[PDB]
Amino acid sequence: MQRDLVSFPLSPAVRVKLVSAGFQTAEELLEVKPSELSKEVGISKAEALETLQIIRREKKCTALELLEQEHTQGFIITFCSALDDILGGGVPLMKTTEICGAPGVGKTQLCMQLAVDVQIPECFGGVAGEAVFIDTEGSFMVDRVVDLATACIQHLQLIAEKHKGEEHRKALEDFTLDNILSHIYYFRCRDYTELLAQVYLLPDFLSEHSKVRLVIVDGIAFPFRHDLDDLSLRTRLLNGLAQQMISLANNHRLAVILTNQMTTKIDRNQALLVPALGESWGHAATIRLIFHWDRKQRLATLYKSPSQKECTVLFQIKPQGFRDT
Amino acid sequence: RVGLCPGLTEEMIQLLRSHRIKTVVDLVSADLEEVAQKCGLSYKALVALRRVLLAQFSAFPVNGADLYEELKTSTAILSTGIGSLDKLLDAGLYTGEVTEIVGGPGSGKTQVCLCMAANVAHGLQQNVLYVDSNGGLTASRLLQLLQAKTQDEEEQAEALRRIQVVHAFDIFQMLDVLQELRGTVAQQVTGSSGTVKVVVVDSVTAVVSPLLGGQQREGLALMMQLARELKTLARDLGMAVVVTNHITRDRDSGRLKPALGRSWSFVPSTRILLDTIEGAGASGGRRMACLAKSSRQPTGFQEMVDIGTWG
Amino acid sequence: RSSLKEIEPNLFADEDSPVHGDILEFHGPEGTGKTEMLYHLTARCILPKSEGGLEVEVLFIDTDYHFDMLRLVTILEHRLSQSSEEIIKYCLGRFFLVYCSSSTHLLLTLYSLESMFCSHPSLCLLILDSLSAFYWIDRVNGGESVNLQESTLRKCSQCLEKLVNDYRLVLFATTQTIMQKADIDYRPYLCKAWQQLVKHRMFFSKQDDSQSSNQFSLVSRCLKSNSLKKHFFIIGESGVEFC
Ligand SMILES: Nc1ncnc2c1ncn2[C@@H]1O[C@H](COP(=O)(O)OP(=O)(O)OP(=O)(O)O)[C@@H](O)[C@H]1O
Ligand SMILES: Nc1ncnc2c1ncn2[C@@H]1O[C@H](COP(=O)(O)OP(=O)(O)OP(=O)(O)O)[C@@H](O)[C@H]1O
Ligand SMILES: Nc1ncnc2c1ncn2[C@@H]1O[C@H](COP(=O)(O)OP(=O)(O)O)[C@@H](O)[C@H]1O
Ligand SMILES: [Mg+2]
Ligand SMILES: [Mg+2]
Ligand SMILES: [Mg+2]
Repeated sequence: MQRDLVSFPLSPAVRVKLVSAGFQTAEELLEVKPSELSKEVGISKAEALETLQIIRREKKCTALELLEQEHTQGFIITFCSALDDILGGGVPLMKTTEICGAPGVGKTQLCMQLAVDVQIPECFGGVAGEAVFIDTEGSFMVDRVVDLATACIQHLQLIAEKHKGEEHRKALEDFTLDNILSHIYYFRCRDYTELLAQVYLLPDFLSEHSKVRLVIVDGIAFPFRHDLDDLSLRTRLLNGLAQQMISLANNHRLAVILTNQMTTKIDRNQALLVPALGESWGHAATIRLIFHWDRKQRLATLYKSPSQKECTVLFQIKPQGFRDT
Repeated sequence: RVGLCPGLTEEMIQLLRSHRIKTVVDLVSADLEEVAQKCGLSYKALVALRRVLLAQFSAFPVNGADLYEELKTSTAILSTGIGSLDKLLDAGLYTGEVTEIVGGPGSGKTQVCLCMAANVAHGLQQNVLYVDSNGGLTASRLLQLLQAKTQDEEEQAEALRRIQVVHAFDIFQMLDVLQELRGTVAQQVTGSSGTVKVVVVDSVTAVVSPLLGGQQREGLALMMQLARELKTLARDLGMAVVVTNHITRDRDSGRLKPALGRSWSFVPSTRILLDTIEGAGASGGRRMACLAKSSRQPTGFQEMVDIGTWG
Repeated sequence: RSSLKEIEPNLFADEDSPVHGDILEFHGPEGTGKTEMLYHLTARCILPKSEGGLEVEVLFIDTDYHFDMLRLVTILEHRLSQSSEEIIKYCLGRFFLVYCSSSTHLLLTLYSLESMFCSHPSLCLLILDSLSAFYWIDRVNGGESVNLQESTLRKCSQCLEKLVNDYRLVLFATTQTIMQKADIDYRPYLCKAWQQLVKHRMFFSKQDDSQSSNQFSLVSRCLKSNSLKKHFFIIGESGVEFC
């Protein structure tokens, strides 16, 4: 029944003033006039109003409703059947997904493919949403996106022609290149301060645009791996960013995609490739995927997942984009 | 203040404020004869007032045999649904204490918590509250776990309806949720079908790590407040509290230790450490269990668990 | 009426005068046998005289909510030659437990316990567990002024010293190692009055090597004579056993 003042987000000065005055429990100030509170404590009336508003600020969902919501919300297909099968159907919403790999392995291609695929009409099993792309490396080329969108449009047209329905034609009436290109929002961040500022501004942007279903941040290692010698500050910023991203994904029913880099771990006179940014960063994401070359093929490994089992599949990059075999 | 306890009037309160008496401790930490000379109040009323105030605002002791008999029929042991862990934990974990599970990424803390929640919701048919702070809870995994224990659809739905899900992504939301649960349980004493028996906090580290660092001290105070809330929930209401923590290696010694620091090291009453079996022989499911801390068993015993066989 | 040597001839091999008020202190990291030592002292103190006890009552104050009645009952039944429920009930009839939730709560509990202490004459031992349970919250609540970070601890220390002086009791306290210092590791951080109230000091440690554990180190340091002693002991199903 008793709530302590320490658990409330107050400034240290007003809190220590209240403690020194003699107030210990939250309910003790619920029956004190703000003018008398200001007189006895010594704070201003604005401070009393603010603290009274703050103190009076702090539903019931079961696993069945959560399961129903999970079934209603779809997945984002990657046009790679093996990856979808090992992921459980595709990239899940309300979860944070991370992709790691060596340079030139295909992370940006996957990001572009997901940005295109998030807009597939629900008649074909898609989600019919929009995407937000945040670029911290300048590797976003519009021509590649145009190629991927054209390939996806051709694939859907062929499927609709084979099925020979009526709903499919109506759905594909508005699935043109112009709409696909116009439903992708682009941001460019040239520093980690800019990245933090954009991530801060994200919630209002998503409130304005309620049809967004995917948020991509292509590159978090680059802004944080140069000209940053205080590693404690780096870890604090990374933890805050991860918490903000998972909160955003849960609150707005999105899918968050992050791309990382690989570094070399030197032990027993042997070199192994491991994800960068330390060990504590491994707990941040919900699903972790690792891309690597074996001999000449590209492999995708489900390194971590709370719902599926570790596996390994084969993929390749075509002129049409992310594919299989 | 008026209404705090009987026998207090506003005139007396203002008169006491006139002579530098403000709070209960100030009135109690005083003298009867010394104080009753600056203003000359009623002599024998002050001692009665202090006795009343001590009666309301002080805890009382209990004889050993009484609470021995009470806890004889009150403490319960809840099986985790895994035989090896039950044997390691001596047939399960007791209510009225805090349990902690530590390990690196992919150790299996979420899997253990999910198996416990499913077993308690189905095997014992009691309510479970799940607090999630990193998005690691999925209903599909719970359904898969339940499908290995029963085949009745209505039974599965009834079991699923007994698990409550709460999302908290910062420390203040978690504290508010815990205080709301405390108030709800306090108001729900008369009822017996619906009271929560097990509380799971998916990750306490995910909400305390951003507050730790620099030369400040607010993070330590907030995490101590969280620990006090968890201890109150576990002990006062006779519940079972399970939390998970991250693992860290000491730089100066190269020894694995729990995160959140030495101050947090004192909080749990029982700790379990999970690990991977040297890579080889642990390609999946095969995990290494240990008893890092306990109060009823010697420390160091090791067992074997398999996540793949639980589903 | 109370003799310190009889309480523990192993650790207290030097103190033989009839105790009429003393303050002791335990210190160390987590999982080093402080609470097991407290359990052993309580078992030695509450057992019947026929089985090798002291037949006097014990008061316990719990602050970190880490008391386990099952362990105490198991230790009592293992130390007894014959196990019977009624004898366990008689033994536990002279044991009391109190819970405190905050510094003010503990202060008022101390301000209230003298009624029982005058009521019950057979009390001879007093235990306070986790005296450093509320340090960070008090420090943060006190701002930058040191005197505002120390008032409640000052009042509690004054009340404790008054009680132990008045009623001729023995106090056992426990603190936690929270901060290091830039072979004994000890960085004092408590109230000045509490620091000056201590008479004996004991440090706890655990063997780093995993020889199935079963080895704990204790360093006894008495400020009266500056005598440093090292003790070795083991903990089993029957309690603690000195090597
Ligand atoms: N259905 C399943 N069948 C087999 N193994 C599974 C299944 N679901 C999950 N796993 C295993 O669970 C492991 C991850 O466990 P879990 O999600 O409990 O980790 P964690 O310790 O909570 O991690 P984090 O610190 O990232 O939150 C995976 O490596 C995978 O092998
Ligand atoms: N039945 C038993 N047999 C052997 N050892 C036991 C038994 N029960 C408990 N222990 C030992 O007790 C130790 C913990 O002791 P204890 O609970 O007194 O710790 P502590 O030093 O008071 O720490 P903290 O105050 O942080 O809990 C464990 O390391 C464990 O090996
Ligand atoms: N238009 C295209 N047609 C065929 N293959 C391409 C085309 N564009 C890029 N690729 C291949 O896809 C890969 C892209 O990798 P990239 O997305 O840069 O990975 P990363 O961002 O991790 O370096 C390159 O190795 C390249 O060979
Ligand atoms: Mg790239
Ligand atoms: Mg997890
Ligand atoms: Mg202990």
